[PDB]
Amino acid sequence: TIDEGLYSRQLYVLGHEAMKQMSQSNVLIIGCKGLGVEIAKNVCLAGVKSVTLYDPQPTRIEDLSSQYFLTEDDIGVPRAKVTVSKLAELNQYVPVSVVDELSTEYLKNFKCVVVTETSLTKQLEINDFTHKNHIAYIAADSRGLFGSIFCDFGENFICTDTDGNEPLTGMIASITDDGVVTMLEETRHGLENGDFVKFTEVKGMPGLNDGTPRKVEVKGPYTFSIGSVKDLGSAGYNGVFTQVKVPTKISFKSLRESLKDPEYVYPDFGKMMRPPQYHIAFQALSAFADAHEGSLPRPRNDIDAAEFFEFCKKIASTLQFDVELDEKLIKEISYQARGDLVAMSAFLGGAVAQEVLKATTSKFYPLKQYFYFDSLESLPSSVTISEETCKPRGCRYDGQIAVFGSEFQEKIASLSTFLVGAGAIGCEMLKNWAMMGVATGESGHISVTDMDSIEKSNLNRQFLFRPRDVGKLKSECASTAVSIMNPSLTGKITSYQERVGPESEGIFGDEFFEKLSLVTNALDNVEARMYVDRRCVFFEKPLLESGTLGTKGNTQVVVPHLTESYGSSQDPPEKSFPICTLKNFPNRIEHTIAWARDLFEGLFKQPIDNVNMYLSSPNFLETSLKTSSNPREVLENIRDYLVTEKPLSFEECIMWARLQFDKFFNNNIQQLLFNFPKDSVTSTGQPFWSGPKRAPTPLSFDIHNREHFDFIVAAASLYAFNYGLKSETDPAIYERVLAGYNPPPFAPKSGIANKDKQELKSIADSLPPPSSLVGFRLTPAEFEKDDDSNHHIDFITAASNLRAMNYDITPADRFKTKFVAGKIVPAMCTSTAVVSGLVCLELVKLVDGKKKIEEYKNGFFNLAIGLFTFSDPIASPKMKVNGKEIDKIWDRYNLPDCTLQELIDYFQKEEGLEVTMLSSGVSLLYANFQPPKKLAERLPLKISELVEQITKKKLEPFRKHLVLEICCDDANGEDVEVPFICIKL
Amino acid sequence: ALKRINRELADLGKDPPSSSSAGPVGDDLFHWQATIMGPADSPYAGGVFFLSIHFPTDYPFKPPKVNFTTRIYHPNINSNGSICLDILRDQWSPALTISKVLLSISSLLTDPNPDDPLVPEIAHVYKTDRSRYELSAREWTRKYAIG
Ligand SMILES: Nc1ncnc2c1ncn2[C@@H]1O[C@H](COP(=O)(O)OP(=O)(O)OP(=O)(O)O)[C@@H](O)[C@H]1O
Ligand SMILES: [Mg+2]
Ligand SMILES: [Mg+2]
Repeated sequence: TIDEGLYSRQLYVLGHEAMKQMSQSNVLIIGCKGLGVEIAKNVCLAGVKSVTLYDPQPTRIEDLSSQYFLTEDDIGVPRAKVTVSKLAELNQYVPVSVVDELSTEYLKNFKCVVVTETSLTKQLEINDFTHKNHIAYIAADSRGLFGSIFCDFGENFICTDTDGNEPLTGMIASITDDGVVTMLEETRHGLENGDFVKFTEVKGMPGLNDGTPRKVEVKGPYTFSIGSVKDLGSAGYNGVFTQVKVPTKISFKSLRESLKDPEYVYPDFGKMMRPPQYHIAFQALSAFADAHEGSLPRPRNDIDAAEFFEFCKKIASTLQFDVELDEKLIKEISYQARGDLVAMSAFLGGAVAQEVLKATTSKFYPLKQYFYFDSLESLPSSVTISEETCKPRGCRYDGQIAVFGSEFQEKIASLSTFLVGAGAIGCEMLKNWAMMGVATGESGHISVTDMDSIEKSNLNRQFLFRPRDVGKLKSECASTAVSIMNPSLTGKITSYQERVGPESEGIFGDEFFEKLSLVTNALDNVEARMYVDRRCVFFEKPLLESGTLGTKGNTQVVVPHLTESYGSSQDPPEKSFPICTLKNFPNRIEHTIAWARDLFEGLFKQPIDNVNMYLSSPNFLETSLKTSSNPREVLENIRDYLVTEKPLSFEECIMWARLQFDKFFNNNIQQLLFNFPKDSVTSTGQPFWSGPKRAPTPLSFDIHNREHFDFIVAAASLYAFNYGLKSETDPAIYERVLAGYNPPPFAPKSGIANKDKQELKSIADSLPPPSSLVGFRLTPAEFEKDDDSNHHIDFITAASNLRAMNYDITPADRFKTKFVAGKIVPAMCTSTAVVSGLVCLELVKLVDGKKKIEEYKNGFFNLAIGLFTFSDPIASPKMKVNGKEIDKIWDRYNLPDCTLQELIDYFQKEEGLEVTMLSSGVSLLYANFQPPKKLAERLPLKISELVEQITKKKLEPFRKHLVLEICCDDANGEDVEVPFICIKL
Repeated sequence: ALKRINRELADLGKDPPSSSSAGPVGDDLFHWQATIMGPADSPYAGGVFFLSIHFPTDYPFKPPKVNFTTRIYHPNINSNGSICLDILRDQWSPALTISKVLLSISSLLTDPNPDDPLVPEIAHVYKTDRSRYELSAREWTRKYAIG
């Protein structure tokens, strides 16, 4: 019943059972400020059964510092009543309500209770009831640059998945009678001691196929032991083992009991003595609020700081905490008590929403129990922060001014950023910039570029879009939405529809890139990331990269002249299977899926393109005869798709589908078995179909079978679409037409003048002339996974399952086929929120212009296990050139537009280096091993003229520089690396 | 990338491979037209085979793409010229020169590997009727690999 057209990406993270259990849970949220609204948004997008809000406090202006569903026309109205209407639109399956008053018994109606902006006494009163009634209780708090999370899911929490990883599966070479199991060649199982596994498709030991879990004894990186298997058999040949995961019982402690003896979670290992400080500090904040009618300490006030420290001392004495309080840090917590940032709110909202999903679905390992976080390194130091500058000014930025001050607000308001991409991270980044007030001054500006269009599956984690916006450009919708959120950004945002790449240099040129202040990436492919990194390196602009994958996320910051660039780090490459494995000898479902995709492309895409090009290009045949690798194949495809096998109705399409079934699942296997019989042996006497090779078996077409019928339907529908006919789905027509089919006789064949040319000429003279068919075009089938009515994934699944039946491989359903064929990347809204929060916390460091490399942090996190880590950026490598210090990445040579000979002489004289190779991009301009005549012809030419002559392409009018890569040798003959040359045209 | 390619090209220039001659197409450093000479003690004796080499962007951290152009009757080479070679898929390391790859391809030409073929019919003919395989290889290398 799960709408897989909307939760497509989330299901690959959670699953069908997890979401089905999640759609039956009620969540109550107390407090509707920035953190509360963020949690509510993430929960609503997640897909819980319902959400209830409770916040009777009337709105104030400063509450807009992080609440993006509030407007200045709502001042004086309770926050819940003005937030419910805007929250109800995020998801149509998640009703949102508001309760006027909250009685304790009412809490029995919900599955999870989230508490924010609530005093300690009320939290204790609520928890004393939600603990003994087995209701999950999550309490969050955000004070300035500090945050706290507390989780309590009862004393008998049952966790099914504890790490978020899929069960470990592997293919077995053989199993002895002593329980020793070995993987295939050079394959590591990766199991640990004490795990449980089950065996399937094991030959010789059918008893082990039941699935009863067995103990695992790791005997090595490639072998392990399971015990005694004497009774069931003596030896097992082949098979697949799958890990079995057992539930874990986690027992939480109530808030009242855990106040005295807390259990901490450390978000960073460089500072592990702080959480004991924050535990006292937050309780002191609550006590101070209770002692002054709920009013937190004023920003940067010394008297309130002293009183807060007295309260901290009293609390520490009362609770028998043997910890020496840190006056500086505690008073810092006091100063930023009234702060309210959107980056901290986004980070904690993502974390708490993930905790809510953990509580509802009984999946992943939750926080146990306290999580205290701080980003105090983001506090500016180049401006004046004091009581005079941090006082509120009666504006919507008070929650930020109380932390950073008015001067830093002016610094933020004059930014000129550039956001690449408008995905989920792009939407969150734009929201954060709108809330922070980025580029709201006279000299500020924002630019966002993206060339994709909104789809239904994107609405699950991109909250700036609506179902009515499907099909429109992302950048325009995002800019309009964020202008609505913050009216001051009206006219300060420019949205492009251009793909960032080599062809867009006419728009994103030197003039555009010389006015920016920073560049933020929200992309999803490595190529565009590398290109943007190179452009930033050339123009010396700070860059902010951020990526997500399911529940994992990372953020990196690149600073000019300080840290290394994005391209300095290399990631593991994608895995490509051997051609011989896909063509003849598959052994996994991925191989069959790849083969099915190739079959789809070669059946419904390439012949159509050849036919269309023949009917468009006047001289296609002659060029194809002497250019194409298989001109005979092209001619046969044209003949088959024009004359020989041109359908006239749907019955002929069904006949062709049956013919292709026989041709690809019955005859090719027969030929392969004829070439390599099942009893054949290698040159060494070993059996052939052994180990990584499985003996196939031809398929006989049984109409009553489901897979055969599915393949026939899909192939007939795709062929009819190619010829623009009308497809049908009733089984009656298929059964009737396929009943009267006579399979042509087939037998394997051993093989054994200008006749070939005359054969080609016979094919050619049979082709109808191009002029006879004018305006007749065939529609190629462009693969589209996201559409469910185009018969693409259905055909791929059917073909993959049929080939798996050929080679006795376990078939996969349409879910896994769609996941594999489409290269779908799992994604979550919570991960997006967290990465946006981290990026925006680094942005305030970038604005302040911090110089030391110890003040920046690259972040990594995994929400399936509650892991957060931060490490300093890697410094840019240095080098010695002519006895001088040179930065390897952020240095260049600036030279005029001189002749090649003058350039060589300059390098010989000024740098004392001999130039041995000079290239411009992918063209070799000059080399020391070229013949003298060519050099003498090229030496007296200017660099621009030389480049134009070599590349056979005139320089564009907007071109203003040339980047030259030069390899030069020293006087002794030793190669020395030098930075690139920036020729100024 | 570019520096490594230039180093390899200079090394090829200094030492003539005799049996091989690789060089960039036109002036593009990411497209080479390599030449291989048929081994003497092989059915492909007296034949010249031209190969297309495309270097990846992340070279040498990724293996190059090598495709035959002259038609060859070999068990491990199909009609499109694709090569079933170990040092081009997983055994590639950022230490092997293009001369090493050309030598490996020459060795593969010297003696095929029918145990794990790419064109089953050719491998079957090789394993069953060796003389017919020799005749077919000589006919193909005379029709296509000469002139
Ligand atoms: N070279 C590029 N220049 C500009 N924008 C780009 C470039 N490459 C990708 N993008 C944009 O980056 C965004 C990537 O976001 P995301 O991956 O979340 O969305 P998607 O790819 O459309 O969705 P999904 O992966 O869930 O099918 C998309 O808007 C894509 O258009
Ligand atoms: Mg898209
Ligand atoms: Mg994407």
